[PDB]
Amino acid sequence: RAKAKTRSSRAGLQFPVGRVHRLLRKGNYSERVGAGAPVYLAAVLEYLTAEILELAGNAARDNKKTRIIPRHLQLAIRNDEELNKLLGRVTIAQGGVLPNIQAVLLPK
Amino acid sequence: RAKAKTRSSRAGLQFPVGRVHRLLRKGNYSERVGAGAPVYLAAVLEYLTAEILELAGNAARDNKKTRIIPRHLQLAIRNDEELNKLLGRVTIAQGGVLPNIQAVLLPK
Amino acid sequence: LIVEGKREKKKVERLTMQVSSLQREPFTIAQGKGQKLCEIERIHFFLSKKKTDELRNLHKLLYNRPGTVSSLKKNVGQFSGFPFEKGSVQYKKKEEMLKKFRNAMLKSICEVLDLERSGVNSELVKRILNFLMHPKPSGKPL
Amino acid sequence: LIVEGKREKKKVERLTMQVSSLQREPFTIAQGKGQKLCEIERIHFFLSKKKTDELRNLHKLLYNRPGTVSSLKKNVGQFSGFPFEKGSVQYKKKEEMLKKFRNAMLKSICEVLDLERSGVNSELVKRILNFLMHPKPS
Amino acid sequence: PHRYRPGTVALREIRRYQKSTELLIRKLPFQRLVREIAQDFKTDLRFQSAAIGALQEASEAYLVGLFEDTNLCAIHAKRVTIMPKDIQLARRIRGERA
Amino acid sequence: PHRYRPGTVALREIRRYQKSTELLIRKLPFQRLVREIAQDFKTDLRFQSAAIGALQEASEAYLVGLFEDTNLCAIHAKRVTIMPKDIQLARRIRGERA
Amino acid sequence: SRKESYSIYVYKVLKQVHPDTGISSKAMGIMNSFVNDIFERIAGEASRLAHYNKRSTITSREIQTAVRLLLPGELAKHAVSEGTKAVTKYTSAK
Amino acid sequence: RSRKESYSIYVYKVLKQVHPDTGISSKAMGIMNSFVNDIFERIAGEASRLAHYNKRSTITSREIQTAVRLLLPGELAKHAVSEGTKAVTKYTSA
Amino acid sequence: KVLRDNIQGITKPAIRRLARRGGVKRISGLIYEETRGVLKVFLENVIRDAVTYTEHAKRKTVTAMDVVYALKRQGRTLYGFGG
Amino acid sequence: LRDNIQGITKPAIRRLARRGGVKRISGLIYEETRGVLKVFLENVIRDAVTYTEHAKRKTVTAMDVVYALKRQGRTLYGFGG
DNA sequence: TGCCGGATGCCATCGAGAATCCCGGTGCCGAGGCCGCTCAATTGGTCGTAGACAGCTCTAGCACCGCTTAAACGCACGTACGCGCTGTCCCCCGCGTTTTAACCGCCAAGGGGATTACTCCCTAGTCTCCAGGCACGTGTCAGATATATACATCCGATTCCAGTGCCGGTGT
DNA sequence: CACCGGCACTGGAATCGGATGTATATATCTGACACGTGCCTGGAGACTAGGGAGTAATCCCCTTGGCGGTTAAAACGCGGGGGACAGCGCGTACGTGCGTTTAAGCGGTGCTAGAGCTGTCTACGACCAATTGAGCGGCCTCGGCACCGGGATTCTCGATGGCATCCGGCA
Repeated sequence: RAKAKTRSSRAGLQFPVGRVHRLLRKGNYSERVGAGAPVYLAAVLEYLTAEILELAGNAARDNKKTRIIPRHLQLAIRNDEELNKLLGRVTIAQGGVLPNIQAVLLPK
Repeated sequence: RAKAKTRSSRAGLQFPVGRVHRLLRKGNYSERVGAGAPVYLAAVLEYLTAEILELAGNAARDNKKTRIIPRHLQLAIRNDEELNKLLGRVTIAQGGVLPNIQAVLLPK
Repeated sequence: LIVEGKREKKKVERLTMQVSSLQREPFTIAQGKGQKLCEIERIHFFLSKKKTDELRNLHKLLYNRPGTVSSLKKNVGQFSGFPFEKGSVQYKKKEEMLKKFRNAMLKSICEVLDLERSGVNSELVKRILNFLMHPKPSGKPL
Repeated sequence: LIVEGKREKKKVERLTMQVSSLQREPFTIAQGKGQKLCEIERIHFFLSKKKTDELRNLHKLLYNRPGTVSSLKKNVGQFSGFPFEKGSVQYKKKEEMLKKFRNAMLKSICEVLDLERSGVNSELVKRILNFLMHPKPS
Repeated sequence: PHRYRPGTVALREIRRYQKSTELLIRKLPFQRLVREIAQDFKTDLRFQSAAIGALQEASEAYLVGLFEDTNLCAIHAKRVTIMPKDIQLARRIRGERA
Repeated sequence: PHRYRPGTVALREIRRYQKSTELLIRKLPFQRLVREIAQDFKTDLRFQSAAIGALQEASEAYLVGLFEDTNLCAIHAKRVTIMPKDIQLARRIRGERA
Repeated sequence: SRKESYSIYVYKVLKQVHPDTGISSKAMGIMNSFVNDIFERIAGEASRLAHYNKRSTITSREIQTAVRLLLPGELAKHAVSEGTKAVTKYTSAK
Repeated sequence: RSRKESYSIYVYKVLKQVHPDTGISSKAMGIMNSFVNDIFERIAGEASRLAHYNKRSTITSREIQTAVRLLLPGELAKHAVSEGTKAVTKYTSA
Repeated sequence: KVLRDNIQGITKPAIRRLARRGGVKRISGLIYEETRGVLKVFLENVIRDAVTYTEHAKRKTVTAMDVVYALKRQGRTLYGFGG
Repeated sequence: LRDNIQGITKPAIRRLARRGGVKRISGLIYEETRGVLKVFLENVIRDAVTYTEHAKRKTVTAMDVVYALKRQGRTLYGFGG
């Protein structure tokens, strides 16, 4: 027998292809599932996660912090147009609110 | 081989039990379907259709007409609280709008 | 679990934003226990000869609202006194509004009402306030 | 189907309602091509002897604004004429405001400005309007 | 010599158009607009008549709803005339913009 | 005695509470309210702590969003104070009312 | 080349309630959409509930819960009564 | 005693690649786990619909590619689609 | 052929009629451009979704089914066109 | 348990408003806020109780709560699921 | 009797006091690495079917052309509604003191969740087969259309006066 | 200039009154629908065979009370200023109507592009059996962050001195 090589390693990905394939098979989405779908889904999920984490890390660095807390995720999500559109109806626990005040309420 | 009786006649309904069963089994909803699900679903659908048709027919009678047109359906749906809540995000072609004018616009 | 009869049908409630407008005009003041300032020939004569600003100040004193220049003379002439008595919350509230008027404006109001322009602020206030309860024809020939 | 480089990042625009405009102490006197009404001794003398109501009507004519009784005499005395010329939209708009004044108020304004109280409404209007372009010591 | 009071014909038109059910936009200009918009995404596209009908119906319903919400917002501010600020506020609150 | 003009402390509290992320409603009264409400649908029910936590987070987020929309409505009408009419208008436009 | 619809069944119900009332062709296009639309909503909700509790079958209990989740207060009460009576009749009068 | 299933490690692996010296908290991973699941059901559900939509039986990369373009906004769709195409091409060649 | 300047096909009286159905009395002069922009955005979204749907099916004609399906995907269900 | 809606004190509503950017608050807001919160809680709790009824359980888990919130289009993160 | 007078009512700029940052010191619990294993992922071989590809047939979407006629387009006018200014008073904000119960740190008990074992009804998979539902053709009646008519508002004449320039005229 | 009269028009509200929009009553006319008929393929009936879940034990978490002890938050007055609300006046920008322009809808005639159908293979994913190492539960360790306090910097805001238009006298 040949030495085992994970499909994630074959596709150059970090997310597990086999786990996604099993979930698609057992999720009652369709009776037959193609060979290439798990690779595509894993790549898309990895790209989205990396894109969110980059902004979260930038926000955390801007606040003189090392570890990421949900407030940083909320700031990163609410400060990007595309991610805000994607997550319009999503509530993040312990996320807070973007600092904003109407200009009329400001003193003269 | 006895003479056949339709399951709708057995349950005393008008909607097709067999067709609903076939749609459920071919609809990719679950691996197996129980025996009593189509009867329940057909009964619920028949009750809802009967309620809507009764309201529309009452409206059409009120409008001094014999046949039912989409305007009558729109009036019947929009003038009932439960039906309006159920069909809040539904557009009916050739339905028009409910006659409603704000009080401020009306002249003294 | 099984219920009898039809369901109860309910109506939909639509939001309406109340106007709180029109519903008649409150500019006209309530008829008091005295003679109209237009029937007292001498007060009607002084009212005909006085400037718009005395009339604005008098309409503000009588009806608490700014009067339109055309209505202003009619609205003051149709005043028949106040409907309230000495010591009422309305009497006290008018007495303070009189104490808050400049001495020259009290002397101008006395001259509209055929009241004497002489004496202390507190007496001009008392003499105007007694006259605005019961506007009496002063009997003095024009 | 393969895109090169990174992805452009846009900024979210938030709807902000109009804050309007307000002024607290403008203290504005647009200086015209003429002498101040306070330097013309005779107009300063008439301005010192006139009632508050003539001064209110004149401040409404000059600055289109109701004047506070204390400021009213200072604000009229510091008027140096209008900065606009004969035939301007501002000249026409003042001429109409003069035509809309009662003949007695035009005669009172003439007496503040050392202008003659005689003649027709249209002449009192013309004589005041020429004087408010170039306030000349008479 | 006989002129109708301003606002009266507006109310007559309101009562007339709150009862009818037909479309209120000319068909050919809407077809041209739809084809022009679609020509950007893909060239040489054909449309069925029912597709254009459905698009017109959905668009008219959406515009009517937006105008009703705008009327409510404009009435809120003690006015009877609708202005673009009301449209912007209605779209912002509905969730169609940020 | 030092005294502040009306308005400064409100802005200070706005800045303070727009920066932190802790819950603003005390836990025990909210727990009692949730249990009383859930009594009607079924008796002798039992609640895990995480369920009450999730309900509290959802309620706080919903109220904050509603108050933001109400503030927008009130500012649109040339005012600075919020009134029940603003809440009614916001709930009508958002679609939570008929 | 065979197309199915709820044409005959909607007509059958209409004659039961209003003996002397007709219907137009366009009104039926709406009724077909309404019956289908409710079908996906109930089936979709009930399909999840089976996967929800690690179950493989859809029974009348799943439909009963799915109806209660989707319909408003008074509508859900009567719809359940209609379903319960029909199921009993089918089981008994087999 | 059952084994639990989550994406905790892979989010950590991605984080190290982009920010080598940035840590993450336990509460933060709770949000990230839900986000990955939420996107998974949205894309798969849309792709599942399309198969029954055109009378097809299998879900292949074309269904996932179209489902991505329908869900993601403008600029996200362009880059995500390119990312998937690169992965499939590398997998096929190997 | 190339189509250009068709957003002006939505005439001012048509916008007036659509507004009058909504129960408005007075319309300011700046409404029309804003309404045209909003309509353009909405049509752009729906048509993009419909074009994607018809592209996946390898067809060259946009069917009514694609339009109703896109409208359902956007949260605005339409009745009376087969779905 | 009776009269528990009074537990949502006036300062709590004031703080919640301050988080949203409100500068001045009327005197009749609190009753309306209590009514709105009660209605929202009633809907969510009813859905969660139905969900936990279907499973033949007696303790409401947070999973039912987050799934109800998802049903009403209010997806919540960070609480499992 | 009329000035006199100050004499409150009206603009300035502290520095106090409070609020808000910034940095050094200490602890602790949650985040970050190791270990074993066992179960989920990988590898190799079969096979039967879903999907790609190659024609044919028509349906209908596109394209061009008069025409007629209703809707769109300018243009003028005037009147109402939007908008700004001013005054008031009453309602909500800021602060100190007294209650009040939420929060926190343990004890305990039992209901109810979570996990195996058996089995037994309950539903999928096949063969017939026949009858309910779907396409095709039709004719007649309910709705659309056309006038003729009586009823319901709607707006601006009338008038009318009560008010009013200005004009014109006069001993001072 | 000043002073009066009469020769001038002048616009609020109650009262008829035509003009126009609209619902009602017959009289024709047509095409859409409710019905009838032939046919065909999908639901019914009768079976078999295998497993999904209902019931029964069994065990241990974790939910609910229960009890004290602080101490920060909530409730209650009490001034007092500023913001909501009403009233008024002004200006210009839309509503209404009329005359001139134009293209929308209708009917008609052709053309061919591709949507849908059928038939033929064939490569691919479900299925099964045998391995094996990847990730998860468990455990241990240390430093990033939460306080905690001492200074250090900044942001309002009610005191100084000022500036002329009242009020009641008094010689």
